[PDB]
Amino acid sequence: KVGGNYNYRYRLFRKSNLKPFERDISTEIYQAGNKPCNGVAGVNCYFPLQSYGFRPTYGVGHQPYRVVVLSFELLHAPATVCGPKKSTNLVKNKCVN
Amino acid sequence: STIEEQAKTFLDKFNHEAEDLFYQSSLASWNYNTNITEENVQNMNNAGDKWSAFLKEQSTLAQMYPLQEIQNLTVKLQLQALQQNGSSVLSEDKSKRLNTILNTMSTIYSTGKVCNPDNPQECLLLEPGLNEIMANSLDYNERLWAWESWRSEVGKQLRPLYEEYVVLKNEMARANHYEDYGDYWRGDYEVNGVDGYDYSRGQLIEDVEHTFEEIKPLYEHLHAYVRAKLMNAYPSYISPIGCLPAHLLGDMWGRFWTNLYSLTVPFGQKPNIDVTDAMVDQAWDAQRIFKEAEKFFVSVGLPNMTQGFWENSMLTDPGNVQKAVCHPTAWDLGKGDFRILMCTKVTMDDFLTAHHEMGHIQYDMAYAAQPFLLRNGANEGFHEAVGEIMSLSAATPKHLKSIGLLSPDFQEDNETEINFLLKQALTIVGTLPFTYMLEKWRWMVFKGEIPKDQWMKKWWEMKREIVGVVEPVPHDETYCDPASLFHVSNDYSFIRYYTRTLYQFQFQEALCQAAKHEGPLHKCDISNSTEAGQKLFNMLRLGKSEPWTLALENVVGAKNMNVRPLLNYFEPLFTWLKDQNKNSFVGWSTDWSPYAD
Ligand SMILES: *[C@@H]1O[C@H](CO)[C@@H](O[C@@H]2O[C@H](CO)[C@@H](O)[C@H](O)[C@H]2NC(C)=O)[C@H](O)[C@H]1NC(C)=O
Ligand SMILES: *[C@@H]1O[C@H](CO)[C@@H](O[C@@H]2O[C@H](CO)[C@@H](O)[C@H](O)[C@H]2NC(C)=O)[C@H](O)[C@H]1NC(C)=O
Ligand SMILES: *[C@@H]1O[C@H](CO)[C@@H](O[C@@H]2O[C@H](CO)[C@@H](O)[C@H](O)[C@H]2NC(C)=O)[C@H](O)[C@H]1NC(C)=O
Ligand SMILES: *[C@@H]1O[C@H](CO)[C@@H](O[C@@H]2O[C@H](CO)[C@@H](O)[C@H](O)[C@H]2NC(C)=O)[C@H](O)[C@H]1NC(C)=O
Ligand SMILES: *[C@@H]1O[C@H](CO)[C@@H](O[C@@H]2O[C@H](CO)[C@@H](O)[C@H](O)[C@H]2NC(C)=O)[C@H](O)[C@H]1NC(C)=O
Ligand SMILES: *[C@@H]1O[C@H](CO)[C@@H](O)[C@H](O)[C@H]1NC(C)=O
Repeated sequence: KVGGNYNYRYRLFRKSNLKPFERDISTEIYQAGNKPCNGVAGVNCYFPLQSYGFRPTYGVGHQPYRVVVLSFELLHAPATVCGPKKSTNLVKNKCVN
Repeated sequence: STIEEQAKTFLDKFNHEAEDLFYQSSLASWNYNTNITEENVQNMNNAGDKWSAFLKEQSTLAQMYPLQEIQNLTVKLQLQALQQNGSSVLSEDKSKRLNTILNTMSTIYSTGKVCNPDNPQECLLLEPGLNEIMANSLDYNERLWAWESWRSEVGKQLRPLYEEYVVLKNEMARANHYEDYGDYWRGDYEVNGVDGYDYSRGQLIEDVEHTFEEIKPLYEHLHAYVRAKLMNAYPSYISPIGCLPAHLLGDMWGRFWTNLYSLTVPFGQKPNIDVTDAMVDQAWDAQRIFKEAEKFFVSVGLPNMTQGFWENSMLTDPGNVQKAVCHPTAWDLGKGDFRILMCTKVTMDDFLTAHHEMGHIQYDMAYAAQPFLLRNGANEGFHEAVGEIMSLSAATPKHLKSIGLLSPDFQEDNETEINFLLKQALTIVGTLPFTYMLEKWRWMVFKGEIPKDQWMKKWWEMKREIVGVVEPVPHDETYCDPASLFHVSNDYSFIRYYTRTLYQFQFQEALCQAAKHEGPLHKCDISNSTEAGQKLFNMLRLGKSEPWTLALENVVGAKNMNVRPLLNYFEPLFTWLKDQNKNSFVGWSTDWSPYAD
């Protein structure tokens, strides 16, 4: 967006790393010091979600990218999604396999 | 806990907020520079004021992490470049007075008007004016007038303001734990605690005065040659043993002797190489120039341009009435956005300015991965020392004939190499004594060695001793000749132009030995060589991460600046001058004066 698209954010401060396929949406104020701040930003107390400032006159490697990760698993159910089976023509009156 | 670990998460948020606001400010400034209107001056100082307050508050917040308990080097170097108070350590009224003085000093220089004693209705500005009278005129009294009138009209208003600016600057610098304002300036070449790469503030003076003692044997022969050549343009106005009148050197102050080339050309009718008819007969344009400047860096082993450089830069003057202040510049707006703004004409001077300006974009692309506060040259005189070697290499008569601008059957002889080397010496080695003497006077006057009643006395004593020029008109303690220069009345450091001139030839000799050059040094070319690109990129990519005395060690193999490559570049010219001054008197006497006769 010419002027900045601040709709996209991301997390910058977390106490401990995530787990595989875990998702956090907390908006609690991170604390980098030794004093509590009671959910108020200030010194040594940061808001954990910063924003991307996407503008069109950026450089490749700073421009937005849409990502779609796929994941397959086969737990215990003896049928589900699988791709297409192709079928050719059909002849008659001939010994065929 | 662990105060060192809170600084890391503080510089973790700064490096993003600053990187977001700086881009806004830079883009708002670009939009004004490339297109001047009435609101693009408003929404550019709006962003400037919004970016300055951010930094002024982030420094207050960063004053909480003591530089002692820190142990890393990058976080220490980032906090140490953010904790600086600068001003706002004075009082409020004293800061107001300092700002008023600084804003009143530059408009006496910008709007100076010198009037003709015979026709005082119309007068002359400096630039379209005295700056061309002092350049082309060959009359003695006309130059004397254009010199004295400017030094006496804009030379006596700056004195009672400079007297107070000195005091206020010293008072500010001593509140930041320095000892004067000269030390504050020298505290840019300072490196502390790296165990083998230290450099104190008091060593810059010693190194400068130690390297200047080896340039004197060449500056003396050049001075004698130029004196004997000037004795024929203004006969009976120059003594054959004395100094040179300070208003015949080619410009207002004598900073460059380059305008003395029409009088002191070594070999007669032998025009030096100038590819400007070949360009216009081969139909080049402002696109082919940059496309040929980029292929050079791609051959030397450096990346391409970012394809956002091609569709966002402005390299042509806008034909219509879309007035833009175009002075060749390389912008680094951030977030991977590099642009170049220059009014390109089809001349070889623009052909070399393109290489110069792209040598800045390459440096900027190199260190673009550093933190925000570490994206700069290793020190003051690096970002231009890097740009100048490219233009040194792109102008050789061997890179020109392999680019399609110089006929193959062209044969060069020494009678034109001498011309090229002398034209180079009038610009390179002609300004070193001036730079050194000016920045020595300034340091001594800031430290308190020169009392306020002996300013012009010591100024002209040093002008006669070090650089060897004498004033035509006596000057009492009502004048201020140093403040008649743009960099003195506008509060700029003036020593980067001395160290750059040495770093340049150090880099050139270090690189073009990795290219396996054979002949003289002034013929070196680093094209089609990757051992030079890969040796330069190992310094270009650091930025301010490591000390400048370690960035120097990477390229040249030495830990300090050296004047031996600068003397090895001018060895043919030196050998020619030496056995050409056998009938002259090498040196000057500091007793002659053009007024006491
Ligand atoms: C240079 O600046 C002027 C003043 O801002 C521009 O003039 C207008 O700019 C707006 C900006 O979007 C346009 O929508 C208008 O059409 C412009 N009007 C005119 C008469 O120019 C001008 O466009 C700017 N130059 C360029 C090349 O954009
Ligand atoms: C503090 O200094 C250490 C080195 O003493 C830095 O460690 C390097 O960090 C970078 C990432 O920024 C890694 O790519 C390097 O591999 C690390 N060094 C080594 C030897 O592995 C550390 O980054 C510094 N602190 C900060 C906040 O940058
Ligand atoms: C920058 O200025 C600040 C204050 O403007 C300095 O912090 C104060 O320094 C004084 C003298 O050392 C102390 O008495 C105060 O306790 C400090 N804190 C305050 C006033 O909040 C700071 O030291 C200066 N920075 C540098 C590098 O000198
Ligand atoms: C350029 O080189 C030529 C030879 O390559 C020089 O010509 C000779 O110069 C020496 C120097 O005294 C004379 O003794 C010879 O007599 C010259 N040759 C001839 C054929 O006369 C010339 O001097 C050089 N020019 C410069 C400026 O160095
Ligand atoms: C740098 O290398 C290029 C590529 O080898 C040189 O261009 C060649 O020059 C020769 C001699 O003029 C030609 O026969 C080839 O056709 C050229 N090839 C291409 C792809 O252009 C160039 O001359 C070299 N420049 C220097 C200064 O050595
Ligand atoms: C640089 O750009 C030119 C465009 O002519 C291209 O041919 C070349 O492959 C590019 N080099 C790199 C390293 O991308």
